[PDB]
Amino acid sequence: SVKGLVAVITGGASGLGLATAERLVGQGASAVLLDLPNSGGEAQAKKLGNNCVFAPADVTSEKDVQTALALAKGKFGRVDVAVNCAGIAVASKTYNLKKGQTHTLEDFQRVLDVNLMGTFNVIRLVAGEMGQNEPDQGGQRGVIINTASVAAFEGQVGQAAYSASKGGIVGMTLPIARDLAPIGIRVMTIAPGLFGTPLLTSLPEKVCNFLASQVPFPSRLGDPAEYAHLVQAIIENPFLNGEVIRLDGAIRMQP
Amino acid sequence: SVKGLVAVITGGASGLGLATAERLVGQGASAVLLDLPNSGGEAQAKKLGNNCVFAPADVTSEKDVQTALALAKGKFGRVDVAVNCAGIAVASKTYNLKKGQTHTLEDFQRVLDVNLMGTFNVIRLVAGEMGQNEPDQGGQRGVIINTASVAAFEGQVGQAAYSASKGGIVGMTLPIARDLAPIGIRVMTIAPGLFGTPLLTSLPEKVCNFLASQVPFPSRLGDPAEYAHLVQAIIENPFLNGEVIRLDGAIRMQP
Amino acid sequence: SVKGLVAVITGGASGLGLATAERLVGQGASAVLLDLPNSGGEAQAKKLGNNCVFAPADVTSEKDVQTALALAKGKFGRVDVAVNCAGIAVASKTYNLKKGQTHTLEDFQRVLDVNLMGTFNVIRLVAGEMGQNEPDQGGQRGVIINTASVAAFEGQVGQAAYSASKGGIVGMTLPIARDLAPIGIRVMTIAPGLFGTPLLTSLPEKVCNFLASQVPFPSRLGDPAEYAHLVQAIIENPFLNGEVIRLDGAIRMQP
Amino acid sequence: SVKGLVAVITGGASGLGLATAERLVGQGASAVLLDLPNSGGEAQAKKLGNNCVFAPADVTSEKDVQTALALAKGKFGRVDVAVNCAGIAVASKTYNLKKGQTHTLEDFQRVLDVNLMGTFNVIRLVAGEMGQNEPDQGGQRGVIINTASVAAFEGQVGQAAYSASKGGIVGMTLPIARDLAPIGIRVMTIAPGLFGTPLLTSLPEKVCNFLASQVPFPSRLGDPAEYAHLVQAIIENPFLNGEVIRLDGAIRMQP
Amino acid sequence: AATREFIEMWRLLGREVPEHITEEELKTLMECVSNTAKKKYLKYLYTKEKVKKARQIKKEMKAAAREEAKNIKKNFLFLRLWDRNMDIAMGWKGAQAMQFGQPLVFDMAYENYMKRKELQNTVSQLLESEGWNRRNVDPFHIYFCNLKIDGALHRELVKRYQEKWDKLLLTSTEKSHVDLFPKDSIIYLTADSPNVMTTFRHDKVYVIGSFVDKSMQPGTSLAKAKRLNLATECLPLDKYLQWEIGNKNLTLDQMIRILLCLKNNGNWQEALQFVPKRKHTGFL
Ligand SMILES: Nc1ncnc2c1ncn2[C@@H]1O[C@H](CSCC[C@H](N)C(=O)O)[C@@H](O)[C@H]1O
Repeated sequence: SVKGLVAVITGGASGLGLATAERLVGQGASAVLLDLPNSGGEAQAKKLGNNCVFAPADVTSEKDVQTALALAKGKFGRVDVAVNCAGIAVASKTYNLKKGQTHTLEDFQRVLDVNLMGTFNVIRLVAGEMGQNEPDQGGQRGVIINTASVAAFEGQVGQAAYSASKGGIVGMTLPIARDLAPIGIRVMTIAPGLFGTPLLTSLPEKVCNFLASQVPFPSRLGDPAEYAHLVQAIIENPFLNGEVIRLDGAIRMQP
Repeated sequence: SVKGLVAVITGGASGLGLATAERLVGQGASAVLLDLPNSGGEAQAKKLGNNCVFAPADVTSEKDVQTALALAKGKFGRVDVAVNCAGIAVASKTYNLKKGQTHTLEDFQRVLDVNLMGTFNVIRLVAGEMGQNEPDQGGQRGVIINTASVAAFEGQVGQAAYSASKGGIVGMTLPIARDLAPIGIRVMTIAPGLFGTPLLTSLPEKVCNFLASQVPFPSRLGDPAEYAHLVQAIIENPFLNGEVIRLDGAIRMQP
Repeated sequence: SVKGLVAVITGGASGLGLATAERLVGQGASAVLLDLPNSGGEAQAKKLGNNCVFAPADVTSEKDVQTALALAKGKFGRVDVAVNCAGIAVASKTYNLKKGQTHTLEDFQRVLDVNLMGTFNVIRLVAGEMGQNEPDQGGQRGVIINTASVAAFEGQVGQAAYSASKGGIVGMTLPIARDLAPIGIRVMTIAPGLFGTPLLTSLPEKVCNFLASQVPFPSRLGDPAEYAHLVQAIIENPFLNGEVIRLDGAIRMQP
Repeated sequence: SVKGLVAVITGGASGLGLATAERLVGQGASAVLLDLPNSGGEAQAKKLGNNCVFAPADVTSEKDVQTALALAKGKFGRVDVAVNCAGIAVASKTYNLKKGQTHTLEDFQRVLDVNLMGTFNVIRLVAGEMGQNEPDQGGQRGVIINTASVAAFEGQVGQAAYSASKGGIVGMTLPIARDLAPIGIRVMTIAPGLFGTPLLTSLPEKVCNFLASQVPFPSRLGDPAEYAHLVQAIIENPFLNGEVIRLDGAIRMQP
Repeated sequence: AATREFIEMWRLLGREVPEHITEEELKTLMECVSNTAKKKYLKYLYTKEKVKKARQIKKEMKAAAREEAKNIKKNFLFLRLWDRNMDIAMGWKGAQAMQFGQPLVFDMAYENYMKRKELQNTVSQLLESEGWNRRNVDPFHIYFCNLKIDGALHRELVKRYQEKWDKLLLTSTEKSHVDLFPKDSIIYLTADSPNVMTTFRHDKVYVIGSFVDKSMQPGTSLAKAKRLNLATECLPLDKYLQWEIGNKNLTLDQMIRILLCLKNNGNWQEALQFVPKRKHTGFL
């Protein structure tokens, strides 16, 4: 069970990260919301009781994550679970012949840094903290859960930057699982598609209400609580390792 | 939750199917063990109590599965979950030039019959039984969980017949999910790796020991109760549909 | 190059198989058209000259394939390439609640028998004939190319039987490639999308032109000649083995 | 055919890039070697005659690539094909518990800068250059070929950074193919396995034989000329779009 | 023990005697029940120290040689982990061999015919023979038949392999090869066989008797084959080699390397490369 575990939820102030913290704390675990200072995570940490604390840190910054991880060590003593949920997106297209517009390089770099490099930055730093834990009855020291996207497989038009970073997470989930296998750390990847997050509310409502009908079943937007349920399932299953789990309601993204 | 659901488990007299029945019944669900008359499933059904019965049927026969489903509908009134675990395997190279042996057509046929069409034989028949169910609040009528293998992705030497059948289950998982999406039925597939089942136990003990040590983490054969845990997670997660989940502990099979 | 090579193309009387034979024979190779007696392959073999011979055989039967390969050995003295283009399809939903219609088990078995069982039956017997060949300078004895459409990955509504057969071919491509690696036979799989086969040109212009416009680029149905070009490319490249190649113009089939 | 086409080959002074340039120039095309100034590109371009020129540029810099593309337009008047072979490899474990060593972030960033970021920087800029081309009879304006690796699917221990960068290329190949489909530009990706590049040939003969023996068939390191052959096949085949082709001789890398 | 009554002047006597002995070594000394046997054993026990210290002296002399140079005096694709990767690769190949590989049988029913020196030497050849099988492209399925669990040969094999014994990808069993395989496919290889081995047969089980009789005992393997109804074959050494020197009974590591070469389509010219060149003057 997840009772007593200490989880470091990256980007846990909203969306999938907040739902993951909401479920784990309710089940008896301890959570650390690792998000940006302006994200409003302090309110979320207070609402979740004394078992949740807020750690303001940028995932792209090595210094910020180390201080945030040290805060979890001070507050809870150990790190048992890491869930990487922070991520940004860009809707620019690679090249537009009609308008003579080319995907600017900084948009691709900025998305890659937060999504791909930021995820690896947390993974390698949390691996040192998880390496200090005593192996449990099954020899496990921790669980690292990454959040890719369905765009890593069938990304739409104008999602080249997002698919690249999400494809990288899918690409490196196995080597990291192999790297951390002697230590006893499981690495698993979730690939959600069209979830009822603030990301799926910035887009126009008519477009958003249309995508909800595109999902074969359930014909709606994914509830972030459903993502939180899958995260708990991955934690409690000792044999889930090195695999990417699509959680999309069987949708395949059209161009 | 899973309490109150009725699950039809094919090949539930032993192996992964039996472990799924033990977990689901233990969680308050009702299970029907669909397996061969000589499999000894009657003893298992009595052991699991009043909430589990044994339906003697062969999945490759259309009439046999129809009898089992009527028995399940008679005893419990409705069918909510179908779990396809019945499967066989052979160890035969496609062609052995040194010994001059060619893979026989009957071995390929019988593996395809039991593993692939028998799985489809159950799916089409029970979906009619799920089709009679009234939708729940999410609009769902039932969940069908199939059992592929890692051989569907990295088959070993002499596993051509096994990989073709399990490969077929992976191929038809999404099309069936799309087929049954109008009527609110989720179709999910689990691809377990090396598990402590008689199918792999038939291998020499030294081969089993080597294979168990080759799993990155945990370095042991998959315990069947961990397969049952993943089945419960798929049943309880409304947004999991049309996806193949590998439960192999990050192992990739070399030839 | 392919000059002097002997190729046995199953289903070579029409569609993709015939296009492969025209290119290979036109490039200086010799082709053995293996197809049904009523397919009219004799007319096609006469048109292709003395380097092409028609061998009437049903791929589902081991007897007919053995005689067909005995005819290929008699006429040309050796077998170098096997191209499995023989295939059928069935469009039927798994279960229709509005109509109370269930997928017929005979239809599911029929598609598997030709698409999946017939492909393996050809492979296992052909591998015996390429096993008699002396390895060339690279140590290669023959090449086997299978056809398994994109339905193996993203099948459409009512394509469960067809996706199951093509999913099987994709799943068994690697284990067979590992089986025949000591011998020196390369096994490769092509996943054609929507091609201008006599099957697709039969359906009305409404679905014909719409599907052709659904391909991202080029926005047309695949030329069977383009299938033949990729078949020849696999033969000429010594390092292509155990891989599935999608030839679809980047189209992902929606439900 | 490829005669008369102009190819821009990043990293074309050695390895796969040099082999691609040699074949295309030999077949009658013109090539532009886009590589670092310190590489032996000037000598290589001179060796290939007047149809091949050397354009010094760093793929990570937008200004350097634009000057290289201007040079291609000046010398040859148009750009027809872009091949992205430039890339670096870094081996480093994510975390080593016994040694206390954590993967360095700057190691992750530089690999992502050249392999992932550099590949997309060329793609977005060269796409605008092909956007000025008049479509041929097929309506096509250019072909873009990226070079991922088998590490994008089965990365080994210590390849966390390399797999992530190569996995992202596999991620972007379909979304970019969707972006450029209206323009008429095809995007494809090749995933070479173990190849006889200077990176692998510099290894000791003891481990070179082992790596060759790990390939199922042919049991040898990939010939760079074989990569060039598959590049030509993608260019000539109009129906290859948005697909990753593994050219590895059916090898699956062990941990 | 009073057995010191011999050593404590045999050193002063001038004969070659080791300085470090234990009770376990002392016990085996008293089984030597003759002056020559004791002298021969002591000579072996003395030369154990002679090459030990000589190789011992060599190694820390090297330690000073490297430590001075080691202390005074980039882009990579793979971490330097090849010995681990090679062992895993041979493990996957061995697991496949245990399912589809051709069986090869080493007969362990010769324990009663071997002295302690010969029995120990049999294990050494067995270790090398199984090592060459692992590294081969197409390994055999090695069987250890007639190996008694408590027997002397089994204990020596366990001691040498230590932990690896339970992890070896070979089938060791108490039963005889006739119990595991049809008696028609069994061909007992022996140098005394009247039938000459012409070609390597891939549908046959070749039995090699793990017997190292330095005190040569001809016909022992043939007697076992004729005690059952097994067929026998002998290598065509006379057919392809000009023999001059030494016994024609090859060692177990040479025999398995000859069979492995034949199984991989090699001709007798390549297969007989492993016959020691000191015993013949070239292939004809
Ligand atoms: N020339 C040869 N031909 C075939 N087998 C041989 C051989 N030389 C040695 N062997 C095999 O190698 C093993 C050890 S040689 C010892 C043989 C035994 N001591 C005897 O006198 O007969 C034997 O089991 C034998 O089968």
